[PDB]
Amino acid sequence: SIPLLEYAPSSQNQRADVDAIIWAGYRQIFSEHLIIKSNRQSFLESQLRNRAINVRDFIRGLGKSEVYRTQVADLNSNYRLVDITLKRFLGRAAYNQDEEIAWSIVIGSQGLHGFIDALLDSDEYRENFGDDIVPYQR
Amino acid sequence: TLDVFTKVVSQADSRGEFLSNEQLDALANVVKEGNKRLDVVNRITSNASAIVTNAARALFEEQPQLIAPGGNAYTNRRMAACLRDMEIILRYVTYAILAGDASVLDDRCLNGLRETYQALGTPGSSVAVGVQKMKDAAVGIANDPNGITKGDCSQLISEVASYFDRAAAAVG
Amino acid sequence: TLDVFTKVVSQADSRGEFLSNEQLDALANVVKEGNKRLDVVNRITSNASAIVTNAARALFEEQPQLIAPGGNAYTNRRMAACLRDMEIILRYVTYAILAGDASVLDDRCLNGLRETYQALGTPGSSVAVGVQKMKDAAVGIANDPNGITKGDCSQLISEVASYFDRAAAAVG
Amino acid sequence: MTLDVFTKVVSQADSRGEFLSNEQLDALANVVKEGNKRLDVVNRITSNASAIVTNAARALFEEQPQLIAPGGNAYTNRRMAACLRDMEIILRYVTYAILAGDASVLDDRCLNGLRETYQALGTPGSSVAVGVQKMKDAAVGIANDPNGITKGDCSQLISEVASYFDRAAAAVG
Amino acid sequence: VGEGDRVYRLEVTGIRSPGYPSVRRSSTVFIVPYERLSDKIQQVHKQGGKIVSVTSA
Amino acid sequence: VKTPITEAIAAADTQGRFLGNTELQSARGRYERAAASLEAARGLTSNAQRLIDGATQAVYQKFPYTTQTPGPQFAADSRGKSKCARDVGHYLRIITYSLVAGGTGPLDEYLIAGLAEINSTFDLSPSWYVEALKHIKANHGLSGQAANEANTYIDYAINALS
Amino acid sequence: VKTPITEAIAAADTQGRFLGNTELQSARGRYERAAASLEAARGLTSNAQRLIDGATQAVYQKFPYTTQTPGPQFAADSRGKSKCARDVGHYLRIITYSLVAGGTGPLDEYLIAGLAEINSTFDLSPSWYVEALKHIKANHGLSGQAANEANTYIDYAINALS
Amino acid sequence: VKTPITEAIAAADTQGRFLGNTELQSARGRYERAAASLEAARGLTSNAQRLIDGATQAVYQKFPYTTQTPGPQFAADSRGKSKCARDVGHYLRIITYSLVAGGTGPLDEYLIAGLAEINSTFDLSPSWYVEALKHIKANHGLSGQAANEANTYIDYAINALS
Amino acid sequence: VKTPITEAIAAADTQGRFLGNTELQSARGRYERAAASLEAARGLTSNAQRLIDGATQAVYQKFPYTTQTPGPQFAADSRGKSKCARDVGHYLRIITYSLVAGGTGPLDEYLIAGLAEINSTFDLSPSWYVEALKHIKANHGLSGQAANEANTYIDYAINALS
Ligand SMILES: CCC1=C(C)/C(=C/C2=NC(=C\c3[nH]c(/C=C4\NC(=O)[C@H](C)[C@H]4CC)c(C)c3CCC(=O)O)/C(CCC(=O)O)=C2C)NC1=O
Ligand SMILES: CCC1=C(C)/C(=C/C2=NC(=C\c3[nH]c(/C=C4\NC(=O)[C@H](C)[C@H]4CC)c(C)c3CCC(=O)O)/C(CCC(=O)O)=C2C)NC1=O
Ligand SMILES: CCC1=C(C)/C(=C/C2=NC(=C\c3[nH]c(/C=C4\NC(=O)[C@H](C)[C@H]4CC)c(C)c3CCC(=O)O)/C(CCC(=O)O)=C2C)NC1=O
Ligand SMILES: CCC1=C(C)/C(=C/C2=NC(=C\c3[nH]c(/C=C4\NC(=O)[C@H](C)[C@H]4CC)c(C)c3CCC(=O)O)/C(CCC(=O)O)=C2C)NC1=O
Ligand SMILES: CCC1=C(C)/C(=C/C2=NC(=C\c3[nH]c(/C=C4\NC(=O)[C@H](C)[C@H]4CC)c(C)c3CCC(=O)O)/C(CCC(=O)O)=C2C)NC1=O
Ligand SMILES: CCC1=C(C)/C(=C/C2=NC(=C\c3[nH]c(/C=C4\NC(=O)[C@H](C)[C@H]4CC)c(C)c3CCC(=O)O)/C(CCC(=O)O)=C2C)NC1=O
Ligand SMILES: CCC1=C(C)/C(=C/C2=NC(=C\c3[nH]c(/C=C4\NC(=O)[C@H](C)[C@H]4CC)c(C)c3CCC(=O)O)/C(CCC(=O)O)=C2C)NC1=O
Ligand SMILES: CCC1=C(C)/C(=C/C2=NC(=C\c3[nH]c(/C=C4\NC(=O)[C@H](C)[C@H]4CC)c(C)c3CCC(=O)O)/C(CCC(=O)O)=C2C)NC1=O
Ligand SMILES: CCC1=C(C)/C(=C/C2=NC(=C\c3[nH]c(/C=C4\NC(=O)[C@H](C)[C@H]4CC)c(C)c3CCC(=O)O)/C(CCC(=O)O)=C2C)NC1=O
Ligand SMILES: CCC1=C(C)/C(=C/C2=NC(=C\c3[nH]c(/C=C4\NC(=O)[C@H](C)[C@H]4CC)c(C)c3CCC(=O)O)/C(CCC(=O)O)=C2C)NC1=O
Ligand SMILES: CCC1=C(C)/C(=C/C2=NC(=C\c3[nH]c(/C=C4\NC(=O)[C@H](C)[C@H]4CC)c(C)c3CCC(=O)O)/C(CCC(=O)O)=C2C)NC1=O
Repeated sequence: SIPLLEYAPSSQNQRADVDAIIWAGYRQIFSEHLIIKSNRQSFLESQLRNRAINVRDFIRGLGKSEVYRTQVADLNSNYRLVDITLKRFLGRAAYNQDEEIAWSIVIGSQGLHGFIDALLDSDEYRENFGDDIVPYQR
Repeated sequence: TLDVFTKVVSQADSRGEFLSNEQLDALANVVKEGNKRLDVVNRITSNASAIVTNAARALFEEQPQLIAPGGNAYTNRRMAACLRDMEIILRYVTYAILAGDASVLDDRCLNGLRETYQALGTPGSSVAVGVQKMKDAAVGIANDPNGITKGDCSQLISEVASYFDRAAAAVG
Repeated sequence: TLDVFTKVVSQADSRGEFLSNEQLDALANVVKEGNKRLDVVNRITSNASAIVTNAARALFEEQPQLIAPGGNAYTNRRMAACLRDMEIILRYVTYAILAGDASVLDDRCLNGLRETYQALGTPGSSVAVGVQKMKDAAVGIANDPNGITKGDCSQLISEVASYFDRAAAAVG
Repeated sequence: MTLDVFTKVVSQADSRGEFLSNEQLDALANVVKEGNKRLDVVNRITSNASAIVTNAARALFEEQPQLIAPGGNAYTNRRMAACLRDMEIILRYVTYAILAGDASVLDDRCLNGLRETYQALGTPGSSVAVGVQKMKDAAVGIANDPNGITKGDCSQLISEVASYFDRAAAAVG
Repeated sequence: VGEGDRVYRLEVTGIRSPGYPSVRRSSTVFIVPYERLSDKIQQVHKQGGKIVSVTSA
Repeated sequence: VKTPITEAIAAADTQGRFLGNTELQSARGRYERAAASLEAARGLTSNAQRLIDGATQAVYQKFPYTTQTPGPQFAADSRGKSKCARDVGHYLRIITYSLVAGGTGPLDEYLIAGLAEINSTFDLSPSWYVEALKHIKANHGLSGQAANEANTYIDYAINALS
Repeated sequence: VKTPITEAIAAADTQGRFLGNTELQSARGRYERAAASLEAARGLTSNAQRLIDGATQAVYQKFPYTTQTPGPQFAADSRGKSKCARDVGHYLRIITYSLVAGGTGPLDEYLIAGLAEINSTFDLSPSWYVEALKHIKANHGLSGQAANEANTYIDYAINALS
Repeated sequence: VKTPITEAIAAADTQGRFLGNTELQSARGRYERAAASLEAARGLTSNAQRLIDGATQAVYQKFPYTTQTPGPQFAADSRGKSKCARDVGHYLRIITYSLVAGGTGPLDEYLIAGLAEINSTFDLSPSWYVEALKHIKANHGLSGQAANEANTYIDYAINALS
Repeated sequence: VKTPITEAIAAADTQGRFLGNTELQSARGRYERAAASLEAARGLTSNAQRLIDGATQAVYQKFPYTTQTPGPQFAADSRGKSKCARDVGHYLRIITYSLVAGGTGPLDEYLIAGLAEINSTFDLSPSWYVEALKHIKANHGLSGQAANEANTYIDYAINALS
């Protein structure tokens, strides 16, 4: 509800095909080992092949997936999770330490699911990657 | 996220033995006292919004420079900031009494709390004067018997107040 | 996502009246018949993987060109494709028996499934020959008179089989 | 897209590829001359912006009273806050149109796909334009009243302030 | 990815943006559910494409 | 919409797995409270007309200026008092709706969603409605565990008001 | 990790709201079944050593080649039979763990997570372990509703195997 | 924070380009407007003490029950009346702050941000503060174009209240 | 019996005159008092089993000798404790009677007439029921409105015992 507190941004340097795309989405978020056998979801794979669900929409499911929550959300601290969340979708470590902290309080109020939805909504994130393109390092 | 049921599994996995019979007699008392635990939880959440402002009638009246010009609770967004997360203490303390173990609370609510509270500039010690004022009002509601069958939930009252004392220790 | 409890609310909201006493006597039978739903539901999910391959062999043994070279179940990811969503029929039929109303079934297996099955080129009618073979095995397990206690599950069995017939009608 | 009075007389002048004529500059000189009135007038709409919406909602719902009665699409409370969430967005973009002076910023937001959602959702589309007219009856009543302001004819702005509401009612109904 | 099944199909005509990298194909449908439809129509209009049809599903 | 049977589904659906015993545990648990929750629905439906006019004249007691001040928002003339029993009578409907659903869903979707937006625009102070609901939770005459049951959802509407 | 008390928390935490009666109702259901679930834990813990060697010699019956073929994977060597009672004895631990937790969580996190990766690499056929678990669910000697209780989680490990 | 000089910067910064002549025009506008805006600041600062006690006794007129009803929230005893002149005296500060800034920024960041959250919790009805601000905009005695200048920001706080 | 309706009747009877406006104003004082009182009786009838369990256990903890001393008058045997819940179960009827009647009529006619007459004979100490009613006075759960009217009848019975 309330507008985000203004945080300073540190200067940064950064500032078969179908099957591969699914793997790429999985790879950035799960770092290879996590996909395993259990983490993979049949419905998400079907939607991409089906194309009913957009890639931007596809990632949200992975971000909000139960397997992801147990592995990262539960174990890690809220502040760490905000920093942790940034690498996979944004692809960039947060420039300002204070900014990361500001994000964490918001994450707690809306939950893990709430924070992920917010990242997609932000103008910088959509513009940087695009709906069609899988998230990549910046 | 751990429990009373799951934490007595997790150390029992680390030693790799079957669960003993006196651990199951321990958990049988946890089930037995479960009904009492549920009743206490519902009274806190039903009086959840009434606690926070009644703590804010004393959190700001006792240290009155905080809302006076200059204090960190002065302007209106800043004032709504220490009601947006005065309740998050109650949002996770009630999760701790539900789970029955403070491991849920430690991971999110207090893990990074004492670091932001010197990065922002807010008085960290001026939080734990009023979280104690929440505990004085929380155990007053949870113990009072109104339209309830007589029962003894004293053990919960002391370790309900232990969750507030853990909530005040890692901020101060 | 609707229920038996929530759908008798939703039409009662559209007429804007209080819930009548004979609707509450109807829901009191739903709570009374509630235990039976769980027993039926747990037996299906515990034999969930055993149904699909047993249902599956008949599905391919009766129409044997499908796995023979040329059919749409021929190659190996194509074969794993009609086991990756033979179970999704069981994934949502078990959601329908849990909710007690087929309104959660018709958004996932019945909504756009007949559209993909034409564009894809996979036969649509060759699904509903084997979803009937699932229903022949599902109500055989749910109605088996083994263990628990003898009771009347006939009402549940007939409208458990009604969910499979709705699952076969919108594909064929 | 976003156009103006200043920029639209550029954009057709680019399509013909000629220099701007002197009678177009005499036209724009009247726009600068009549320009000050629009700002003062438009400040009156935004200062009475929240007072218009509920006073339109004292008649948008009182005239068609089944809408908030059980069954109507303005019945429950988030549904009711939904037609105050975007009753003001009409005023949010009509005031952008009077500021720009041309309705080309109005037709991308309130007029573009609005008639498509209003049959996808199930809301009565014609029951919007009964009350956007009730906004226009209150908007030009405030913008014309001369209170503590020097008096000059404001007729050109008022007639075509009401033309923006009529365009806002035509593409919904 | 919508808490409930309330999905409306959207058809945009002509999307102007960086046209090779950002929007490689215009005139395509976007399948957004009920919760973000407020947000989605503001996203389309920022590029400048106009909606044709909005069909539920 | 939010229901313990629904919450078992939407948890297991986002995980793409079947119904485990952990989703299926709740359904068994729900029936036992649903047996005492339907007791609370008949207690409010039968005493419905006593409770509405018991409430809308209790709010006139603590706020006597609401019948005196001439405003569209205030209940000065008969049209406000006609909209008085409509609004307070809408509350006992949704409270009885969330009783038989077992969850706060119908309360969350019909009543309290966007309530801060509407009370700011029409200047309806939320201190009025919380005074009526305190009269309902003390005068429904319900007893036993069913008296606890209506007392949660009334108090849940109280906290969402303030 | 997955528990009906945890599933009430993680549902209510991602919404950012308090514990409603719908999360609280779920907890109530768990207790009725947790009284009969701890009955199933003592039935397996007391008969633990009979059930392991009852199982690891039942799999040798249906698969006699597993004690004969010389391979690292095979249990024909004593070292395999030492790793036989380790592996099957690991199963009864996690089954008893998921009994007292009430959910499939400890079964989901300790046993079946990544089981398709490990059985492909070491060539351990999953038809072996499902044959031992069918021996356990028929020979635990449990009765009543507790006999249903162990029978779900054993069969839940069966479906995750295949 | 929101200022016409700031709004020229944040528009040109997100594009990554220099200050064009279009960014400059917004800044140019402020100087002519800002000459008449500082006229409105001295008109409110010099008449500050007349306007506060002129306002906090005008709200007691239209709402006589606010001095009579005993509650922490109401201004029954002297402690409420001490917090009366604090709160209404806070409004004339931020109105004078947003006058000299030229934008609504200090009004947007100090006063109205999260005002719906605070007035619901402490039950302060926003109809009280809008009655004081109507007294200020009619009794400041300002004339000319400066009388228009204070009249926007007062009315901007009115719309954010309701 | 005594009722402020019949108090107006029996007063006008002895003078032999019609019901003037003197006796008529005593009626509407009884009428609008019932709204508070009727609710005040509903708070006791719903909590019937709570208070007679609460007051009986409060007597034993206050006077620990009354459970141990051998005698018919005491509560050593089972039929004493059976006569314990009968007596305080008989008090709560008349309080609900005298709240509904709106006067001290049923307290006069059914309880306190000859109440000090019997307690000298059966050596029942009146301070037993003083502490019994004082538990009901603190634990009835009704606050304000009818409860204040309701409480007086508890205190009117205490002064009749002493
Ligand atoms: C807005 C604040 C800001 C700054 C300043 C910034 C700088 C920045 N400078 C970079 C590289 C670089 N910067 C230079 C700069 C220089 N070489 C010289 O000899 C000169 C002394 C000097 C410039 C005056 C060079 C040569 C590279 C490329 C180095 C390499 O690739 O090895 C890079 C990595 C590549 C890239 O441009 O993305 C970043 C991010 N980023 C920011 O966000
Ligand atoms: C889930 C557990 C959790 C908690 C509790 C938490 C607190 C927390 N409070 C913060 C700020 C704040 N905290 C407060 C609270 C206070 N300051 C005062 O003046 C009062 C004395 C006191 C309240 C009693 C305020 C007013 C801010 C905003 C300060 C700023 O923006 O600089 C911040 C940094 C910015 C933010 O995102 O909002 C965090 C991370 N974060 C967490 O993840
Ligand atoms: C999740 C929804 C839910 C709730 C809320 C719930 C509460 C609940 N509390 C109960 C009992 C009880 N609850 C209490 C609690 C207390 N007594 C005191 O004097 C203490 C101050 C306080 C604890 C601090 C007591 C003493 C009992 C007696 C019966 C028992 O042991 O369960 C029971 C027993 C069965 C019944 O009352 O019908 C219920 C239902 N059950 C549910 O299904
Ligand atoms: C009779 C034996 C048989 C079966 C079983 C069969 C199934 C089957 N389902 C397919 C596709 C599919 N099936 C689904 C189904 C779903 N996805 C979801 O997320 C929903 C929950 C669910 C419907 C409720 C989808 C989405 C596709 C994508 C491809 C297509 O449109 O066909 C395809 C396309 C070709 C392939 O996969 O190789 C096959 C083979 N084909 C056969 O010959
Ligand atoms: C063959 C036809 C048939 C069926 C289907 C049947 C089921 C059945 N399940 C019962 C009980 C029950 N069934 C369950 C099952 C469960 N509860 C949960 O929460 C779990 C998730 C789930 C197991 C996974 C429970 C808990 C009971 C309680 C009573 C008992 O122990 O039998 C009973 C007891 C008698 C009755 O309900 O009237 C019946 C009849 N009886 C029959 O004659
Ligand atoms: C900026 C251009 C723009 C507009 C206007 C817009 C409107 C819009 N109106 C919506 C719903 C709605 N809008 C209304 C409006 C009304 N109900 C009535 O009876 C009245 C006639 C009317 C209010 C004056 C209602 C009731 C809904 C919700 C209906 C439902 O969900 O069942 C939704 C659905 C989801 C959401 O709001 O987030 C959108 C996206 N979106 C846009 O991008
Ligand atoms: C009731 C019908 C009516 C209207 C609408 C009206 C407006 C109006 N505004 C005027 C002036 C003006 N109006 C403004 C207003 C503003 N300038 C800014 O930059 C600010 C943003 C804004 C105030 C927020 C200004 C600055 C002037 C300059 C002349 C003057 O002081 O009157 C004048 C002076 C005479 C003229 O322009 O011919 C008129 C006529 N007169 C009427 O009879
Ligand atoms: C590899 C497959 C592929 C193609 C081909 C492709 C083409 C392509 N050309 C575009 C635009 C355009 N393409 C043209 C092309 C021409 N106009 C003329 O008059 C000439 C005769 C002609 C060049 C010879 C123009 C003028 C535009 C801009 C249209 C506009 O801005 O409205 C756009 C969108 C606007 C943009 O971002 O620039 C696309 C997607 N995109 C793809 O992904
Ligand atoms: C289904 C659940 C539901 C409820 C309860 C509800 C209430 C509700 N009451 C309203 C107005 C109102 N509400 C009241 C009621 C009161 N004001 C008083 O003076 C009394 C103190 C009090 C009654 C006891 C009145 C008189 C109005 C008209 C106020 C106005 O028009 O400004 C409004 C705004 C205008 C409207 O459509 O009529 C809503 C949305 N809406 C809902 O969707
Ligand atoms: C805590 C839960 C848990 C279990 C149960 C588990 C089993 C497990 N058993 C393994 C191998 C093995 N498993 C067996 C067991 C058998 N093979 C046979 O021939 C018999 C039929 C059968 C026993 C009845 C043997 C003999 C090996 C060694 C095979 C090899 O080294 O290739 C391996 C791979 C290598 C290893 O670390 O030892 C795993 C991961 N791991 C786990 O984390
Ligand atoms: C810097 C901008 C700023 C303002 C203006 C502000 C107001 C403000 N006034 C408050 C209370 C109050 N506000 C008032 C004022 C009034 N009540 C009445 O009865 C009168 C009608 C009215 C004055 C005309 C009173 C009496 C209280 C104390 C109420 C209570 O303690 O419950 C509170 C909550 C408790 C507090 O800290 O004192 C805030 C946050 N806070 C801010 O940060």
